[PDB]
Amino acid sequence: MKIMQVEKTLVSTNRIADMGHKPLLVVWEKPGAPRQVAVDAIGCIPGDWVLCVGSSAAREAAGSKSYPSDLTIIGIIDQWN
Amino acid sequence: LVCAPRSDQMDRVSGEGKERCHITGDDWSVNKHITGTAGQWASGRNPSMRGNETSAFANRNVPKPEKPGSKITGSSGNDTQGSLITYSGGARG
Amino acid sequence: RITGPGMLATGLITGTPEFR
Amino acid sequence: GIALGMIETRGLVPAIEAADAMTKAAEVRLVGRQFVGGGYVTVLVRGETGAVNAAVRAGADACERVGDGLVAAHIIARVHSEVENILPKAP
Amino acid sequence: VTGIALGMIETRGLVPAIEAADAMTKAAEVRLVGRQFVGGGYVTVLVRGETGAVNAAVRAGADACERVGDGLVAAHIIARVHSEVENILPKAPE
Amino acid sequence: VTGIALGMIETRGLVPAIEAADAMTKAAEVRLVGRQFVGGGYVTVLVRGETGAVNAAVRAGADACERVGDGLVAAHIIARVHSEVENILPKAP
Amino acid sequence: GIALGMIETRGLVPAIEAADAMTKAAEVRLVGRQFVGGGYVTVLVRGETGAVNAAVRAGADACERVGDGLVAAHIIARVHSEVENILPKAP
Amino acid sequence: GIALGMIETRGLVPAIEAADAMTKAAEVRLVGRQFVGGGYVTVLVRGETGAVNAAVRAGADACERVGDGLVAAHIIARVHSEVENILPKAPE
Amino acid sequence: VTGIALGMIETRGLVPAIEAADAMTKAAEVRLVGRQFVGGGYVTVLVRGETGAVNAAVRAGADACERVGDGLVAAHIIARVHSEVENILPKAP
Amino acid sequence: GIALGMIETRGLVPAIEAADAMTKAAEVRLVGRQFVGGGYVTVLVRGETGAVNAAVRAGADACERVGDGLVAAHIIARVHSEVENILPKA
Amino acid sequence: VTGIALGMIETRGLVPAIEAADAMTKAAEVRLVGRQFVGGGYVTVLVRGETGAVNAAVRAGADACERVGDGLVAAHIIARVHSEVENILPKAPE
Ligand SMILES: [Mg+2]
Repeated sequence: MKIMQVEKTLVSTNRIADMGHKPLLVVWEKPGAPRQVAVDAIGCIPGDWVLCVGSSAAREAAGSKSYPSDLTIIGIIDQWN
Repeated sequence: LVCAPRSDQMDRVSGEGKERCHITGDDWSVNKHITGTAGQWASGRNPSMRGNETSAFANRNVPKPEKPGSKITGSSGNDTQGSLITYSGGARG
Repeated sequence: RITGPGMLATGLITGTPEFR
Repeated sequence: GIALGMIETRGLVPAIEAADAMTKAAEVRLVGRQFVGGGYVTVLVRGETGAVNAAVRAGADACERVGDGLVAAHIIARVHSEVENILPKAP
Repeated sequence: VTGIALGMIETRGLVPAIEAADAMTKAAEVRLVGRQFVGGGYVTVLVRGETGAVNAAVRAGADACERVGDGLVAAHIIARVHSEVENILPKAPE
Repeated sequence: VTGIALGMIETRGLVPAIEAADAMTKAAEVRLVGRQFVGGGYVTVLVRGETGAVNAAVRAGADACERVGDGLVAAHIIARVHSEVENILPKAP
Repeated sequence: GIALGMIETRGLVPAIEAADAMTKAAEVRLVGRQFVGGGYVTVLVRGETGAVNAAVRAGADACERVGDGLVAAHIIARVHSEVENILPKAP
Repeated sequence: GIALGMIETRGLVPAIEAADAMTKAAEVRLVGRQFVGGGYVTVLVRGETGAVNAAVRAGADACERVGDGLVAAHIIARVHSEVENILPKAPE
Repeated sequence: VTGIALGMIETRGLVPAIEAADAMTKAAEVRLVGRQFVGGGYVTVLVRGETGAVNAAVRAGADACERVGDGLVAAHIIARVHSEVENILPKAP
Repeated sequence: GIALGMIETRGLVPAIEAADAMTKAAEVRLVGRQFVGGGYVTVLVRGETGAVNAAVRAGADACERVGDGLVAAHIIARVHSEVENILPKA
Repeated sequence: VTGIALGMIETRGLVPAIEAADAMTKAAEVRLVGRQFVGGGYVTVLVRGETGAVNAAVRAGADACERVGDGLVAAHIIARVHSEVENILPKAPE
C-alpha cells in the first residue's frame, strides 16, 4: 500500500459500464510526482493523505472481485505530513 | 444475569430510570404495599375522553410505475446494477 | 324534482340542519 | 437539582396533561415544551434526581391514555454541559 | 370571561377544530385562548373558564366535532393547572 | 357580499383545495376569506356569505374536489359562528 | 392566458421535473411552487387552454417515474377572480 | 455550469451524506438543502453536465443504505429559464 | 475541541435525540454543533471533532438511544467534510 | 366560594391522601382536618361549587384504595350561617 | 436533613408503628416528624426527606411492621404535598 495525497476529481463520462457509479480521484505521492487515478471507496477531499491499495486487492476493496480497478483508496490517514 | 435481557424487557422509563438491572439494598423502587405518587394517583385526577399518516417514511412503499430501462449503446457508463438515476422525462441515467 | 346546487354532494356535508 | 426528565407524546393534549401531572407529583420545574414536528410534542422538567424520577413516572402514567398517548419517558441524571445548549431554559 | 379551569380538544385537521371551538364557546361561558397547529395534522383548541362552564363546554365540543372530517383525538379537562403549566399555555389566540 | 355564515372544505393536498375554491366561488355569492396549510398535508379553504349561498357553495365545492388528487376530508357549514371563533378565522387570503 | 395547470407530487424532485417538462412542452408560465406540508409539493402554470392541456400532460408523463411520483394533474380552464387571491403570481 | 442535479432522501442524514459524496465526486456547487416537509430532504447541485452526472451517480450510491434511504436521484442537463425562479442560488 | 470530522445521529422524536447527544458528548471529546428538526418527526444531532473521537462518540450514541422512545434512524460518521457541505451544517446549536 | 366538600376516611393516611388530591385537583381551600374518634378522620375544603365537585370527586378516587379506605364524600353547595360555627377555619 | 417528600405508615396499635419508625429511620436519611394516635387504635408515623430516601424508608418500614402485633394498615408516599396540606402535617413528634 502507498501513501498518496488527493489532488482533484476525475470525470470520464464514457467510461465502461462495469465501473458502476464509483467516483474517481487524482492522487500523487507528492505535488509534482506522477499522477494516478484511484477509485474512492471512502470519500476524500483534496489535500487528504490517503492509503491506496493496488493489484487484485483493489478490486474487492472497490466493491467486487470482478470490479475493474487496480488502485483503490481504502482509508484516510489520521495524521500525516 | 443481574440485568434482564435487552430483547425481552422494555423499560417504562429509559435512561437513569431504567429497571432492567436488579439493584439490591435501599434503592428508590416501590413494592406492592406502597400507594401514591403514581398509577391511579396521577392518571385519575383530570377527566378525559378518547376520540375515534402522510410522511416520507409512510410513503416508502407507495406504488410506483415500472422502472425505466436503458437501450442506448456505446460506452456511456451505462450501469444497470446501481441506484436508479433518472434524466429529463424520467429516462434512465 | 328541484334541480340546482342543492342536489350536489349528498352525504358529504356536515353543517346542515339535517345533519344537526 | 439539575437532573432532566422528558416525556414525548403524540399531540399536545397528552403533553399538557403530562406536564401538569409531573409538576403536581414531585418537586420539579417545567422548563420547556417543544413541537418536534409530525405530531410529536416533548415536555421537559428539571430537579433533583429522585424527584425527577417520581415526576416522570407520574407523568407517563397520567398521559398514557390521553389522546394518541405516550411516546417516550426518559431521565438524564447528569446532563453534559454541551447538551445544555439545546435545552430550553424557561417554558 | 376567563377562569381557572382549562379545556382542551385535539382534532385531526382544522375543520373539526373550528366546529369544536364554536360548540364550546356557544355551550358555556368560556374564553377561547388558543388554536395550536401542533404538526402532522393535529390541531388543538384551548378554553379557560370556571370549572362547571369548562366541563359543559368540553362535553359540547367533543360531541360536536366527532363526526366532522377526520374527527376527534382527545377531549380533556384540567380543573386547576399547576402554576408552572401556565407558562406553556396561550393567553389569547393568534 | 354580506352574510356571516361560514363554509369550510378540507382536503388532502393543495390541488383539490384549489378546485374546491374555484367551484365554490363559481357556484354562489360567497367570499373566499382564506386558505390554510394545516400541516401533515391538510389544506382548508374558507368562504363567507349568506346561509343559502354558503350551503350551495359548499355543496358545489365538495362535489367538484371529491375525485381530485388525494381527495376531500371535510365539508362543513356553520350558519353563525360565535364571536370568539372570529379570532381564529382569517379575514383575507 | 388565464387557464391554470396544476401538478401535485410526493417530494420536491418530481415537482421540479414536472415544472421543467411543463415549461419545455408548451408556452406556459410557471407561477409558483408550494410546499403543502406532509411531503406534498405543488407546481402551478398559467397560459392558454391548449397550451395548459399540453403542458400538464407532458409534466404528468415526465414526473411519474421520478422519486415518490405524482399525486394529481388538474386543469382549471377559467379561474374565478376570487381564487386569484390564493394563487401565487411569481415563484 | 448550468446542469442541475438533485437527490431527495427520507431524513437529513442521508441527505448530508449524499451532498458530501456529490461534492467529493466532481466539480459541483451545492446550491441548496431544502426541508420539503414530512421528512423529505432535497439537496441540489449545479455544474457542467458531465460533472453533475458523475456527482449524482456517486451521491445516489452513497446514501442508498444510510438511514431511511434514498427517494430520488435526478439530473436535468438543460434547465428551462422559467424553472430557475424556483431553484435556490445559495444554501441557507 | 478541534477536528473537522462529523458525526450525525437521526432519531424518531426529540427524546432519543437528546439521549444520543448526551451519550455522544460524554463518551468522547466532541462538540455538539446542532439539533435540527427535520420534519415529520425526524430529529438530527450533529457533532464535530477528530476522527477517533467522533467514531467513539457515534458508537456510544447509537448504542444509547436505540431503545429510547421511537428509536434510532441513522448513525453516520464522515471523517472529512467537503467545504461545500459546511455551508449546510450548523456551527452552533 | 362558600361551597363545602367533605371526605371522611378510616385512618389518617387516606385522609391526608384525600386532602392532597383535593387541593391538587381543583381550586379549593383546605380548611381543616378533624379527628372524629374511633378511627374516623374528616377533611374539609371550601370553594366554588364546580371546583368543589371536581375536588371531592378526585379526593374520593384517590383515597378509596388507601389503607382502610373511604367512608363518606359529601358536598354542601351553600352552608347555613349556623353551621359555620362548627366548621374549622384555615 | 432537608426533604420535601412525605412518607406515612399506619398501623393497628403502637408496637408495629414503633417497629416501622425504627426500620424507616435505619434504612435511609429521613426525619421522623410525627407519631399520631388517630383514635380507635390507629397509629400513624410520618417521615420527611428526599424522594429516593423516603421511597427506601417506607419500603423498609412496611416490610418490617407487617407481621408485628396487629399489623400494617397503610404505607403511602407523597413526593410533594400541596402547600396547604403542610398545615395539617406535624413538624416534630410530641
Ligand atoms: Mg371545476
